[PDB]
Amino acid sequence: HMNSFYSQEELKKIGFLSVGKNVLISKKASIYNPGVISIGNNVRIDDFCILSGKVTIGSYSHIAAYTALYGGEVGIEMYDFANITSRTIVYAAIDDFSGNALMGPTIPNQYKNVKTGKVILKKHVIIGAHSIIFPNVVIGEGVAVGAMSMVKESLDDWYIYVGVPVRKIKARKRKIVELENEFLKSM
Amino acid sequence: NLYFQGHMNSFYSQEELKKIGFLSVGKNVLISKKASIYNPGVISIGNNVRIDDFCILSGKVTIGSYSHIAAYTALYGGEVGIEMYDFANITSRTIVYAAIDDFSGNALMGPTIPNQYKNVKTGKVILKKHVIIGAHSIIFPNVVIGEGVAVGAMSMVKESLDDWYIYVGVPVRKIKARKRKIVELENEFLKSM
Amino acid sequence: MNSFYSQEELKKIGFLSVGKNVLISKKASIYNPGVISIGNNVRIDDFCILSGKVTIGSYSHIAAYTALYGGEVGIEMYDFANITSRTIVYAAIDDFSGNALMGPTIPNQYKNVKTGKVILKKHVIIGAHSIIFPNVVIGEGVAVGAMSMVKESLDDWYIYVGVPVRKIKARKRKIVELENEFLKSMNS
Ligand SMILES: CC(C)(COP(=O)(O)OP(=O)(O)OC[C@H]1O[C@@H](n2cnc3c(N)ncnc32)[C@H](O)[C@@H]1OP(=O)(O)O)[C@@H](O)C(=O)NCCC(=O)NCCS
Ligand SMILES: CC(C)(COP(=O)(O)OP(=O)(O)OC[C@H]1O[C@@H](n2cnc3c(N)ncnc32)[C@H](O)[C@@H]1OP(=O)(O)O)[C@@H](O)C(=O)NCCC(=O)NCCS
Ligand SMILES: CC(C)(COP(=O)(O)OP(=O)(O)OC[C@H]1O[C@@H](n2cnc3c(N)ncnc32)[C@H](O)[C@@H]1OP(=O)(O)O)[C@@H](O)C(=O)NCCC(=O)NCCS
Ligand SMILES: Cc1cn([C@H]2C[C@H](O)[C@@H](COP(=O)(O)OP(=O)(O)O)O2)c(=O)[nH]c1=O
Ligand SMILES: Cc1cn([C@H]2C[C@H](O)[C@@H](COP(=O)(O)OP(=O)(O)O)O2)c(=O)[nH]c1=O
Ligand SMILES: Cc1cn([C@H]2C[C@H](O)[C@@H](COP(=O)(O)OP(=O)(O)O)O2)c(=O)[nH]c1=O
Ligand SMILES: [Cl-]
Repeated sequence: HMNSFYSQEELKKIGFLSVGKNVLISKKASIYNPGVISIGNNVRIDDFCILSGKVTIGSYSHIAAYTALYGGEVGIEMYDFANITSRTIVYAAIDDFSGNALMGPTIPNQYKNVKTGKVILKKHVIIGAHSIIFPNVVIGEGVAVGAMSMVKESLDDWYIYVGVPVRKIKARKRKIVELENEFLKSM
Repeated sequence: NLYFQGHMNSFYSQEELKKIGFLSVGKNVLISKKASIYNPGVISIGNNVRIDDFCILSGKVTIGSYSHIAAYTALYGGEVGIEMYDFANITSRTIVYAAIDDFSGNALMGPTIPNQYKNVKTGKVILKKHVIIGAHSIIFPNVVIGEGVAVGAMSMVKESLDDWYIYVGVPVRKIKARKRKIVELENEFLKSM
Repeated sequence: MNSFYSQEELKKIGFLSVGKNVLISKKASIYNPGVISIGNNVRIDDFCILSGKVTIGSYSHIAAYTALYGGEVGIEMYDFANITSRTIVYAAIDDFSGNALMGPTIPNQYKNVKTGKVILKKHVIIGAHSIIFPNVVIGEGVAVGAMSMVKESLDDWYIYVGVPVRKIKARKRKIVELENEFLKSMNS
């Protein structure tokens, strides 16, 4: 009733590819194939998140509650100061919706048409709540995507995007870069 | 170590499945221990089914065979029921309701209020063969989703949908026909068993 | 059958206050119950998160997956308010503009958190998969539809839909007549 996080002790026992310092992971999150999951320093991952398969997170990042990172074999990577708000999904693989293929994990590979590609969230990216990020996209440096937004293509740096599928609505301010430097100085 | 630490998968053993009390459960059935199943005596499931973490199945729910019910998905079947036919699949974080309250302001609402004061709209939800429901979608009561229909991510379905079309939006609109190459694939895949 | 805590388990949780016929999932998360007040006849379902200052009245259903982050300012729901599944209510959020660093991994002085009490008045219903931002008063009798986003207070007795929401029709007031009927039948 205070917090649900693993102790540093139990964290070491999960078997992550790598795990940094001050990492707070919820016991109510699911972690599958931790040997291909790498986490930097100062990371928080909240209840009912799912990390599955190849996932790489840097430093100063919050993965809020209910968020699913399906990294598959090609991987999802987040850079430093990226953050994901609650209930987001990031897929590195998805089934073909068109009608040209059978679908999903109960069906063999030879009948499906899985679309796959590494997803990267560059530095300072923020993903708004209830959003969905499709495979093989780079979310540009300093990009913000609004709540309930859907991204199927890579996003140009330093813009704010909204909607389903997203469209660009205004520049993201770049004062956070100064703040990053100021913050890192003080440390 | 990994398997027993809970970091390979979360599914019940087949021994455990039997102890849950499903009306009917098939072979090769993988259900997360982190899903919630309420009133398993009215729930039945065919063969080759996977139901992921944090799903909820409550009340009358019938799933056939070769179906994935992805993580966070809730199926509230109540007394009227939700049925999915074979090769139907539902992506993450979908909700299907066989009953909802009246939003108009003409009735009181939800499970803390007695029924005489409510005006619950109920009706069976059927997803026919090869239906795919994209992530973060909502299906409302008394809806038939026709054979081969695809609903896009973040879509809301309040009416029955025509077979073999793709629909998107809130509420959904028809955008293009679904291809039917899958009808061949099904035949070819079953023909090698 | 059901996942609710017993009366005995509820009292071990430590709520600032908790009423009778309160049905709370064991698979929900409650953080800082010390600042959480709940009235009578309340149901909170699987995979809910209530964290920080949250006050709920009576005759309210918080459906599954719903997160209420009250932080320090608080979230408050008045009687007969209800929240359908997978809603988020935030009493604080980060500045998205690019003028401020973001989130719990960063000290306050580099961030620009907007904070303010969120209030849902009597007979409010929030449709599934919706988001309510800080410092919003949802007026008495408001319905917001599924997949709504609400960034600003909403006028009483209207139905709103969309992202961000727009007012589409009046909500009917018969529900107040039913409220008084129901309450009357329960006192005599
Ligand atoms: C994206 C966002 C930052 C934009 O807010 P803003 O800069 O104040 O912009 P506005 O509210 O003026 O909207 C500008 C345009 O975008 C639309 N819009 C804003 N947010 C949108 C969204 N999430 N989806 C679709 N459209 C949206 C507005 O309707 C407006 O459209 P118009 O020009 O056609 O009128 C904000 O709406 C948002 O989505 N924040 C998400 C917060 C969150 O998820 N937080 C959780 C973690 S701390
Ligand atoms: C529905 C879907 C298949 C359509 O993709 P597509 O056939 O490539 O079509 P496009 O991307 O060209 O979109 C066609 C139109 O529909 C709109 N659209 C596409 N997807 C939409 C959605 N999910 N919601 C609302 N509108 C959508 C597009 O904006 C475009 O509109 P326009 O005609 O006004 O320009 C795809 O966008 C989608 O939603 N896939 C869901 C995948 C998923 O949820 N997967 C889970 C894991 S396996
Ligand atoms: C909001 C709601 C009550 C409106 O239903 P309705 O009064 O029957 O109205 P309609 O279906 O005619 O829609 C009116 C307009 O709103 C739009 N609309 C309806 N619901 C919408 C929604 N959730 N988001 C965005 N637009 C919506 C319609 O497209 C229509 O637009 P138009 O006039 O431009 O054609 C209903 O659509 C809804 O969202 N219900 C949510 C139920 C739920 O969440 N339940 C779970 C717990 S019991
Ligand atoms: C959301 C969440 C919170 N908590 C605990 C740890 C947090 O320090 C505390 C408050 O979190 P939260 O309510 O998100 O507030 P803040 O944004 O101010 O950190 O509750 C968890 O343990 N797991 C969770 O999933
Ligand atoms: C999503 C999820 C995965 N898993 C485990 C078992 C899966 O075989 C493994 C990977 O699943 P997933 O990451 O969905 O990959 P794929 O689409 O390739 O099957 O993770 C669970 O146990 N429960 C879950 O809810
Ligand atoms: C959704 C849910 C149901 N249940 C149990 C108790 C409920 O009475 C039962 C059926 O609930 P539900 O399917 O929500 O139906 P209704 O609206 O008719 O109450 O399942 C839980 O214990 N926790 C849950 O989160
Ligand atoms: Cl969710």
